[PDB]
This record gives sequence, structure tokens and C-alpha cells, in this order.
Amino acid sequence: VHSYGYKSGTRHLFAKKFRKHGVPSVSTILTNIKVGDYVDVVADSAVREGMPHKYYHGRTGIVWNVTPRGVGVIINKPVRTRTLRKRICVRFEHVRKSRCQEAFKAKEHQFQAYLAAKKAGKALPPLQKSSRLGGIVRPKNVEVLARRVADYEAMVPY
Amino acid sequence: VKPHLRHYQVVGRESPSEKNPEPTVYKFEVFAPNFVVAKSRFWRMMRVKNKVKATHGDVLSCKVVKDAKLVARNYLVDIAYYSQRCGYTRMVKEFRDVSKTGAVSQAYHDLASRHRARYHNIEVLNVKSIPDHEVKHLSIAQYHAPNLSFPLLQRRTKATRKDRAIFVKKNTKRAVVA
Amino acid sequence: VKVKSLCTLQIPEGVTVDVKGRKVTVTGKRGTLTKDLTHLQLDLRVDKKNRTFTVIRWFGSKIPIACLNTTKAHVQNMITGVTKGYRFKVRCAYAHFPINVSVDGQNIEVRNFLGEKRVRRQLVPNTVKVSQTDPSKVKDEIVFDGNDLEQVSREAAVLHQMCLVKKKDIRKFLDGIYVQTKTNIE
RNA sequence: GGCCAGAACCAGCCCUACUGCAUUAUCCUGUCGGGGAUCAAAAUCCGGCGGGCAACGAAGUGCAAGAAUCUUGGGUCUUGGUGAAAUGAGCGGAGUAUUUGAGCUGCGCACGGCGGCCGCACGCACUGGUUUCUUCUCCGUGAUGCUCCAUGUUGGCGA
RNA sequence: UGCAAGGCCGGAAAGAAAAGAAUUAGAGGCACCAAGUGGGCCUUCUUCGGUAAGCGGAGCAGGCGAUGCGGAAUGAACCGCUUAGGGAUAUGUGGCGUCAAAACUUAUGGGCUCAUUCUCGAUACGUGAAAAGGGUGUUGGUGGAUAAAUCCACCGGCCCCGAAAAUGGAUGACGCUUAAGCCCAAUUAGUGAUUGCCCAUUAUUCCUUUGGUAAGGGCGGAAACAAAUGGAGAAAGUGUAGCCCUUCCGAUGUA
RNA sequence: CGACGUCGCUUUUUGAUCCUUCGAUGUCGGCUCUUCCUAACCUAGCGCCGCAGAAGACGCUAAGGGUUGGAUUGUUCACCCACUGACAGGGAACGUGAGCUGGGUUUAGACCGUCGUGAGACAGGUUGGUUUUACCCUACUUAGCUGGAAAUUGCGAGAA
Ligand SMILES: [K+]
Ligand SMILES: [K+]
Ligand SMILES: [K+]
Ligand SMILES: [K+]
Ligand SMILES: [K+]
Ligand SMILES: [K+]
Ligand SMILES: [K+]
Ligand SMILES: [K+]
Ligand SMILES: [K+]
Ligand SMILES: [K+]
Ligand SMILES: [Mg+2]
Ligand SMILES: [Mg+2]
Ligand SMILES: [Mg+2]
Ligand SMILES: [Mg+2]
Ligand SMILES: [Mg+2]
Ligand SMILES: [Mg+2]
Ligand SMILES: [Mg+2]
Ligand SMILES: [Mg+2]
Ligand SMILES: [Mg+2]
Ligand SMILES: [Mg+2]
Ligand SMILES: [Mg+2]
Ligand SMILES: [Mg+2]
Ligand SMILES: [Mg+2]
Ligand code: NA
Repeated sequence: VHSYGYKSGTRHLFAKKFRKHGVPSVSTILTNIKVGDYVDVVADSAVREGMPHKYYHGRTGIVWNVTPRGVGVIINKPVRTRTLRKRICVRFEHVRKSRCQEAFKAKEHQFQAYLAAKKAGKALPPLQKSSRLGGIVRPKNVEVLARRVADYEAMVPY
Repeated sequence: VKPHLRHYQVVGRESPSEKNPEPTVYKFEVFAPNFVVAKSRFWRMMRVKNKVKATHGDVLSCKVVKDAKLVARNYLVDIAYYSQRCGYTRMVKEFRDVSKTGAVSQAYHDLASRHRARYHNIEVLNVKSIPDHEVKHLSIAQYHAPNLSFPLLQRRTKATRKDRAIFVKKNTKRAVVA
Repeated sequence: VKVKSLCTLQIPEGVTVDVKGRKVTVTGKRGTLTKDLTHLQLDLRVDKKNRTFTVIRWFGSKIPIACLNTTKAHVQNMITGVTKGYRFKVRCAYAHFPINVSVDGQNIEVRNFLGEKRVRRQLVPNTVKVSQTDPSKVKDEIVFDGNDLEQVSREAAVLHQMCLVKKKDIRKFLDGIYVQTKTNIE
């Protein structure tokens, strides 16, 4: 019956997309991974060397150690009543830089720029207004919404 | 008794966005017990017709339409109802009533009685006051007679609730237990 | 429902129709007839000056409306019976065994029906007169006479129904007592 | 009397009465033309056109905050009392006023036609004015009482 | 002077703006020592094997077990609600012809239905009783046709036929048919607005108990004050007849 | 009457399942005896027939009544002989063992055949092989005694 090997039930998981087959590209090689960075662990099916387990596909974590051809990532895994910090070792081809903190970093930089503008006395950008406020609506065209006899005939096939 | 359905005119639209800066404004005719049901029916119609969801639209008005002065009239109600085996069945009926809301409520009761149809499976297409000479059904046309009269027979006349009794003398009005 | 449904009948000069509580009585020459229609619940009016009998149904469906013409036909039958009466002529038809019918006062005895030894006896009510036509004019003919159509018939049928062929082909063995002519007496 | 019952009043509850604001127009009228049906009509019905509040027990439509104090509602054998600290718009002193709504109004500003003019149902500021009718407002009592218990009335029954 | 790492010294900090721009009956962590469990069973959906099975096997989550209470007459598990011990007042599911509380059979609501020996129907779950097929029963649609209104096909609704088992029997019993049946809609009825009524171990509130991850006050006798003829007590306190007072919240339960 | 299709019903058949019972609910047949069902064999009506008569077929309402004697076999069944108007089908813990009987099944003795090295095994054959208890409570069947309308009481008062 069902077996329990390392790669059981990965027929659609460890498969390349349609017309997107091939080994990793040059930009994947040239990417710099540092300790403390956030990375997504997505297995590249074409490499097959250093592939993570099927559980860690799609999980993101922080790299804890960098190695000539490998990367070690701390991934949270819930077992029973607590989550463990599993340190998995993969090849560099199975990790992508994570944009999870992109919005937070942009918010920090926006705050710093706003403080700089306030200190320098430059005029601040106008504040946004909610769309949930009231107002007078002047309609360009007003239509009548009603059910017609033809709708049932249209919905009835043959 | 006054009708259980009220005439609502629900005016609404989609919330303006960058793709639709000036959305179309739709007016809707509904007969509903309250304005919450009126708005629910309006948004159902907008979703199934104009592909507009209630979460992405707004309502400019949900007012009620006052009834005209009470006059014995003929009301043509074009209505439709859904059944599982029969699909959508559309019919046109004539009613004798004094108001549009009264005629539509009478139509809803008639559909429930004769076809086992509930409020949420019924869509009123139109209601209008038609002349005497355009009435097709004889059951409605029999009330157009200039001299129409009839006696009240087989009437179970009940006493006033304060004067009702359990035991009454046989040929007198004296109450023994009351 | 239909607010008003009517049926109107014309009363001849001799006969007078009287209605009271859905109980009709037609009195004229040759006798008097009475019918109890209290099970019908209709509005029965008689205009004596115009000699009309009207039966009305108010707010009636098809089932209640169906009784208007039945009541009109019943009253017409009573008028016709009071005026001219009813006469039913039945004939004894046989292949081999003659059917001997003897008529006493209000009593009919049938013998030798298909050779049977059993005698069939029928008692006729005093409101219906039974006679036997002499064989010189027409063979084996029995005449029922009376004002009530429902009473003149039934008698002609209890006579037909008592002489029924049993345990035999009825395509063959066609003998019996059959009503040939229904007519009046005046 | 530490019993039974009834009426009073307090306080707190819990029920009821008493209603204002906003809406309406597919509406309400009149009058013409049609159209309809009649013995003739009228009406149902549909167009113009002129008005407009169906009008507050108009509407069964939205929301209501109206001191049961004026103006002795009811209930509490569903609470505790009988003033052993009554905190009261309720007591007790003063005063005839006070401000707060509704009218009606000023100026600027928002707001609405239409492209700086017109409107403005009366928003906002001047806590603007007016006072025409609508309301009462203002003061007052620590515990030198740590805690608990202890204070009516009218009968019936108990000498 | 670049990177990488470990520091150090500054700087700034809506302590996270505005755009619908969170919420919390949110003290986070961290040990130690143990007990019962380790036959489970029911559903809603998803699902596999099997003709199925009150059959066997899974998924997610609830529930019985372990648990009463109010309701479906009766029923482990369905509906409502979950349980200190008492009151009042409200409800929920379910009801308001009698049994049986409540329409003393409500309306000044609209239609539909007549069912002769398992005797129409009326409680979801619970085919915890039924189809294929038929009806010139009645009353509603839809499309034609013809001209005093007809008749032709076609779809509903309720009723009827299909529809046979063994003790006498089960809408629940009686009964009901101007329903006490069915579909819809009211709340005193075109009068003037927006809560008919009746039933919980539920809600709200009141009283008492008990226990807190409980919250507070007071505790240096305040001055006075015999009897005959206001009184008592006041403990620096886990647990008592609990030191006293005030306040809040919880309270069922098999192993 | 009826393909091949299609929808049922039944629980007199086997199967499936494992819910009850393993500190025990007497296990086949027969006999006796009552009762119930109807999907009606006879018997009462009545339709229809390819229904002349006679004899039937098919259906309808109806379960009031009836439904036998034997040969072989433990049999239920089966089959045959014979009578009859007819010799219908079933249910009641596969009705009925403190009712019987015990032929069968299913101990221990023994024989055969086949199987086993054997002791032994057979859903194969054969022969021989303890059927306990009511005096209890109901239920039935008869047999006595005796109060009671506020069904014992109120004095609580209703005359076919
Ligand atoms: K009292
Ligand atoms: K429960
Ligand atoms: K009704
Ligand atoms: K306590
Ligand atoms: K202590
Ligand atoms: K036996
Ligand atoms: K051997
Ligand atoms: K043997
Ligand atoms: K033997
Ligand atoms: K033996
Ligand atoms: Mg165990
Ligand atoms: Mg109550
Ligand atoms: Mg009662
Ligand atoms: Mg203490
Ligand atoms: Mg406990
Ligand atoms: Mg035993
Ligand atoms: Mg036994
Ligand atoms: Mg019998
Ligand atoms: Mg047996
Ligand atoms: Mg026995
Ligand atoms: Mg025995
Ligand atoms: Mg033996
Ligand atoms: Mg007595
Ligand atoms: Na994939």
C-alpha cells in the first residue's frame, strides 16, 4: 500500500511547471545569502542534490549558517503541543530571498523620509481621505434595474 | 387588513474606482416586508444582472413609495416563480384590489396557495392598474357590471369579544356561562 | 368562483310551482308532485306573474354549479309528469321459452323465464299503475303509467333486472324484459 | 407580644400611560384631449397643461432622548424600611429669576444652481441678535459612628 | 577606504501617521512529581469497500461517553439550553379544540383540499413507508387554433388509483373538515404605526451560600458614660462559631 | 401473455452483519391444540373471455366456513396410491420438550471405507446408547365469600 519514503506523494509537488523546465539560472547563482536573512525554501526539481523534505517546500525562515554550496535555515514546525525550530540543510538552489518584510522596511524608510522632510521644513504630501464619507452624487446616466421576460428564455438552453 | 408587503424604490450603484469613476446609477422596484429585505433583493438583482456585489457598491436611497388613494381597481401583476422540476415559470394574473402593494401581496398569497411558492423564489416583473375593458379573466371581469349585487349567505357571524359566551339559552340571547 | 349563476324555466299555464325551504311542489291537473331538495343549498325563486322558476348559485365552483341544471331538469320533469304523465312500455323478448307475465293489482309475476321453475314477484307502488297490453295488439307488453318519472322508471328497471341471464353467454341468450318506448299518457 | 391581618407613607427597583423630529410627488387636485362603459352617463384607464401639504387620530415609513414632578398610574406575601448618619429635579433653606429649545433675524464662511453671480431649507463662527412662548435655579449637612443589633399605625388573638 | 563577523560610539524614534488601516473576560515564559486513559461510540459535510445493512474503514469539526434541564408523545447522540439554592421578570426550541399552560376554538387575513374496514391529512431528524406509471376529481399557469364562446396539445397544486401479513391498535388519545388539514401572512386589524399569549436548571435582576490568580477599608480602644432602672463585640488574621466591614467574579461533572 | 428494458413489494429462502444473550433464553421432525394473515384451493355474490352448451381461462368484493386416508423416508421436503366440493399458501421465539415423543442430530462402546508414521480424523456409512422440577406469581378454566355512586369518606342534595 502507501509507503513512507523520503519522496512519497510528491508527484505534483516536485514537478516543474508547464514550459518552465530547466536547471536554475545564473541570477540564482549570483544571489547573495547571509546569516540572518529571510528565505523561502522552494525545492527545485531539476537539481535533486540537497533538496529539502516535502514538508519544507513553501516554508520561509531565517538562515543560520552559510556554506560553500549549502544554506542552513531555521524553519518552525508544529509537532504536538509546541513548534520546534528545525535547522535544515539545503543547497543554495532551493532557497529564494524572502520579501516578507518588504512592506515593513518600506514603512520604516517612509517614516525616516517623512521625519527628514519635517525637520527640513519641506511641505508634506497631502493626507489621504476615506472613501466611506458622504457626499452628493450627480449621476451621468440613471438606469432601471429590473427582471425581464427575455432573461428566463436566455438562461433556458435549447 | 393592510398589505404585508411595502413598495420600495431602491436606488444604488457600484462604488466608484479608478476603472469606473462615474458608475451607472440603478433604480429598483421591490415589494418587501422591510427595507433590509428591500436592500437584500436590490443587491441580489445587481449581482445577478450587473455583476456588482454589495461589498463593492453603495445605496443612494431605500425609500418607500406611498400608495394612491383607495379605489377599486384591476391590477395586472406579471410575476415569476422557481420550481425544481418546472424551472422558472412566468405568469400574468389579474387581481381586484385597492392598492399596488395590496395586489402584489394578494399575488404572493395566491402563488403560495396554488403553487407552493415562497417569497424568495418569486420575482415580481411588473404591476400596473389596467382598465376594465382590458381584463381577460372572467373571474375578474364579473366585477365590472354597473349594477352588481349579491347577498351574504353562509356567514359565521361571531359576537363581540367582550360579549361572547360559552353557554347561551336555546332561543334567547341570555348567556348562562360567559 | 362565480358571483352569480342562474337557470330559468318557464312554467306552463295549468301548472303552479311552489318553493319553500328548497322543497318544491308542482300542482296542476292530473295530480301533484313534491321533491325534497334540501341537500342542494341553492336559491329557488318563483315568479308567478311571469310564470318563471329560477335557481341561483352565489359564489359557486364547478361542483356547486353543476346542480343548477339538475334542479332545473328535476322541476321540468315534475311539470311534465303533472301535465302529461309518463308511460313506459316494456316488452318480453325470448328465443325458445315464452316468458309468462301475469299482472294482478300492483303485482307482477314472471314465470318460465328461460324455462326456470322459479317465479319472480314484483310489487309496484300505488303511485305507479301497471297494466298488460292484450296480445292481439302487441305481444307480451307491460305498460307502467305515472306522474313521477323516477317512479315510472325504476319499476321498468326492477322488472328488467330481475330477469337477467346467469352463468350463460349474454351475446347469445338475449331474452329478457326490455324497455322499448318511453312516452307520456296525455 | 418575638403572633396574625389591614391600611399609611419612605428608598430602590419593575411595569405601564403621555411624542417629537425627518420623510412623501409612481402622490394630491383642477382642467383639456383621448379612451371607455352606459338609456344617458359617471368611473376604472391613458396623455398634455395649471396648481399643490391627501397633513399630524395624514401615512400602519425612518428615528425618537416625551423627569409617573408638575398632573396623589399600577406592582412589590418578588426588596429593605418607619429615619439609629433621609444627599433628593425628590429633603431643607433662599430667589423670581436662570438658560435652552422653538420662532424670527445679522455678518462672514461652508453648502447648492450656473458660469462671480444667483440661491440657501436656515450647517459653522461670532458660545451673534431678538424675547414672541417653552422651561423653575441656587445654595446646604463627614464618619468625634471600627462593627453588629436596637425606634411606626389600626384591628384580631393572647390577662 | 570594499565585503564578512564580533563589538564599541553616536543619531532618530508617526514607539508606529493618513488611507475602512484590527481585536482581545491577552500576566508571558519555565520546571518538578504523579494519576487515570490507551475496547470508544454518534452525527453535518468529505470519503473508500460492499446490493445493501441499526455493515465495515478513513478526513475535518462538533456531540454522547461523563450530563442533567426545557422541546420533538416515547428514543444515548436530534432541537433549544448547557447545571451553587431560592424569588421576580423576560425569553429559546416547541406550542395556544380537550387531554394540557396558552387564540374562553384570535382577526374586523388570502387561497387550496373531501380522502368507504392498515379507515385523507396533520413532528424535521425519522423510506421511524413507498415509487415507475395513471386520473373526463377539482383549480391554477403556458403556447396554439377557431368563432357564441369554444377546443388542442403542454406544465403546476391538492386529492384519488397504483398500494398485499400474519394478537386488537395507534397523526398521540379523542376528535377535527365555515379544520383542530395544507401553503402563505398577521397581532387585535385600510383607526390613526412599528412587544397577542404560554411553557426552561437559559437571559436580566434581587436575596443567601460557597470558593477565588480575588479587590478594598478598619484594627495607637474617641470623648464621655455605676446600680436600683441603648446593648454588645473589635483577634495584624491560610484554614474556626470564619477578626470585623465593603466590593467583584465563578459555582454541573465519569475515571 | 409478452420479450428487453424499467419501477416495485414481501420476509414462508439463503446470504451479509454481529446489536442481545456464553455465573446457559432446552437445538430437527412429528403429535396435540388454539389463534391470526391473505398473495382465495373449495364454498357466497359479480365482471370479462378467442363466452354456443358442457367444461374452463382471466379478474373483482370477500378469510364467515372448510381444506382428508394412506405406501417409502427420522425427515421438512419429495414421490406414489386413493377419496373429495376442495384436498390453498403462510405467521404466531423457523408457535407449541416443568405438553409428549426422542426416529434424526450431537459424548463416552464398537465396525467399515478413505486419510494419517502414529495417537487419531472424516462436513462418509453403521450399530448401541438416563428427556429432572410447579405447592410461587400471573394467564386461562371452573368453584365460593363479600363490600361498594365522594367507587370505603361529605352531612357533596342531579329519578329515562
Ligand atoms: K398589607
Ligand atoms: K446535552
Ligand atoms: K382561512
Ligand atoms: K465571600
Ligand atoms: K488564622
Ligand atoms: K420440539
Ligand atoms: K495405513
Ligand atoms: K464417524
Ligand atoms: K443411532
Ligand atoms: K457413535
Ligand atoms: Mg482496556
Ligand atoms: Mg414567568
Ligand atoms: Mg387550557
Ligand atoms: Mg475573618
Ligand atoms: Mg464540582
Ligand atoms: Mg434455564
Ligand atoms: Mg424458556
Ligand atoms: Mg377464521
Ligand atoms: Mg421452533
Ligand atoms: Mg413450553
Ligand atoms: Mg423436557
Ligand atoms: Mg437416538
Ligand atoms: Mg360514600
Ligand atoms: Na506543482
